[PDB]
Amino acid sequence: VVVVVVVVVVVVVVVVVVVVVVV
Amino acid sequence: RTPPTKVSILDIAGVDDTLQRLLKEVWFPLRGGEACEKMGYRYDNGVLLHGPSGCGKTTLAHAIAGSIGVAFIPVSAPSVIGGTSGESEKNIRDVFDEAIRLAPCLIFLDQIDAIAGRRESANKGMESRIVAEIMNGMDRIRQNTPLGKNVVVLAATNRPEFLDPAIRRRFSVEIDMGMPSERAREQILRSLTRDLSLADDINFKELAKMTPGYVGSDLQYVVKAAVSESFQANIDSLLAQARAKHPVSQPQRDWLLLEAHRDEEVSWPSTKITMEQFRKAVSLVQPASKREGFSTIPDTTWSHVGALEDVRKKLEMSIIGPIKNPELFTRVGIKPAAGILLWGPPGCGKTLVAKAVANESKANFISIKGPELLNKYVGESERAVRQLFSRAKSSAPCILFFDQMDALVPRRDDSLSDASARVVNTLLTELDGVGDRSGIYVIGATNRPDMIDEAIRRPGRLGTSIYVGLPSAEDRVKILKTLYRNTVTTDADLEKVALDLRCTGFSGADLGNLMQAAAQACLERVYTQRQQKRKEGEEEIEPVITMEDWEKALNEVKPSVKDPEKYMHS
Ligand SMILES: Nc1ncnc2c1ncn2[C@@H]1O[C@H](COP(=O)(O)OP(=O)(O)OP(=O)(O)O)[C@@H](O)[C@H]1O
Ligand SMILES: Nc1ncnc2c1ncn2[C@@H]1O[C@H](COP(=O)(O)OP(=O)(O)OP(=O)(O)O)[C@@H](O)[C@H]1O
Ligand SMILES: [Mg+2]
Ligand SMILES: [Mg+2]
Repeated sequence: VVVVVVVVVVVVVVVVVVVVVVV
Repeated sequence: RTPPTKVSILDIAGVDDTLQRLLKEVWFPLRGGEACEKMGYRYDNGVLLHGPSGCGKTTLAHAIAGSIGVAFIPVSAPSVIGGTSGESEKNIRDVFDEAIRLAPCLIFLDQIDAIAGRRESANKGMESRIVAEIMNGMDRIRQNTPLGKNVVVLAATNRPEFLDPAIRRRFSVEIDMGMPSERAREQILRSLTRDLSLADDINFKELAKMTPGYVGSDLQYVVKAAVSESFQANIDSLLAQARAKHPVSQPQRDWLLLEAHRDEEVSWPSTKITMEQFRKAVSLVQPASKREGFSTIPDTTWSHVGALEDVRKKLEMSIIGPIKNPELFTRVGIKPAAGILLWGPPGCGKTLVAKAVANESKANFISIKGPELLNKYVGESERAVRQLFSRAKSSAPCILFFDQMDALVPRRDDSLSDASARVVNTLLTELDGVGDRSGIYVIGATNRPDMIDEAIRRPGRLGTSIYVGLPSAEDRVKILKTLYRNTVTTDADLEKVALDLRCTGFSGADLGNLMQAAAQACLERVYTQRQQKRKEGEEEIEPVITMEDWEKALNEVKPSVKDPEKYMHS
């Protein structure tokens, strides 16, 4: 039995946003 | 494993400083082995080639790999990946072990960024152990070789920032093969066409001038496209033999007739490539840098622009002039960069005259639709502006047109939003900062020039403000004739319509509306008369704008700019 290298899923990240103000 | 002699040093052109360096940093370590052994010096060198994709990095490596004649080991990053746990790292180890065993040798790690990416970001185990294996492999070369037989490692990548800093430092020489200059593009065309039959009238000086944003790979397509023009006429003669052989539009028949004669071939006569084909090939080929982000050239020409002689002279002296013949403007001391701010009341031709300049200058064109670059994320709006000027600089000369620019560069005050104040400051550095943008011509169009930041409206960013105001009585005659003749009454009636006192205060947009209201009056006249003949006895009269139709439009269309002084000042 030989263990092969297997690729997997990726992590999730965070994203900053900018919000306008009518005042 | 000897390097095939299929790519020649003549196949690479336009790079001479690079070939001058490689003569002492690649040729000398590998071919001048005895000279290094006299001093007892291990001259094991590592050269990294980086630049835009298509700048002949792979061909340069293969060109100099056949010009030396030493053992060459072409390595592609995906080829050293295996399915077993330790096979992937063993393959890289065997590459450098074989190179040392075959010293002097030349290793070419093409697309090294595929396997040598940052291990401080790509937190895996195979990927990190591949990077560590290359460092160990590149250090065994410096020590395990018999002194006098050096090994040079060549690496080519168009993303040198993805390399691990611990691996990028192991390449002593980095060569930046940028986009070819005007002199370099002439040499590349000669080296691409040296085996073709040219019509002896090819002016490569003109070809280099008409390819502002091309790289070595892009110029190959122009030669490739020009070749197909010469053989276009040899396929029509082939279709004639097929069309007349037999008794669904025309293109579909061609694909079917040629399918029938699939087992039969007709020899193509040899033909030369004329200068017209080359000039036609350049238009058909879009540069790799121009694939995305560039607007289509407007169809507006100077025949569409009436009056505005003062504006036309300024735009020809400021933009069209330096673009077409930069040599003349360089002698007098004019920088190859202009900033024009077109402003005035709406409908008077600001966008129209800036679309003719983009078309008459025959340069690359990027159009921005107001606040088109703004993004909701923190850094993506300033990044779009920086990328906007990166494309324009890479494809100079280029015309950047900001339509309704007051929404992109509002005057910086305390009450201004922080997100919209960063875009203004980003544009301040791109237009005139540490990195000069020579070859980028900026045109701005707005109705509110006073709402534009005062730092933008300075020489070097938008030096000149051209006021495009309401036409005069004499100008309205030229505009109305221009609008009419570009859309099809004679000219004597157009003069009477345009000089009428009812057209007082009409702008350029109102004259275009006046012609539309005259055409609508024509259709009503056509409609009523068509029914009367049709019902009374197969009925179609010619729709033509008569002088009676112009009378209805004059009593129907009113000016739109109610207070020009509100836009005439400031
Ligand atoms: N200076 C040049 N002289 C002649 N031909 C060139 C030159 N630069 C590029 N070419 C042509 O363009 C192509 C170069 O392909 P190549 O694989 O070298 O791309 P590249 O410049 O290395 O970009 P990448 O590194 O992204 O692959 C070839 O067809 C080559 O003939
Ligand atoms: N000098 C002119 N010659 C020919 N047509 C003109 C002229 N001025 C205006 N027009 C007509 O009016 C239209 C107005 O186009 P344009 O986008 O330039 O308006 P504008 O003057 O920039 O006003 P806005 O501030 O609303 O953009 C033109 O497309 C053309 O149909
Ligand atoms: Mg390449
Ligand atoms: Mg307009």
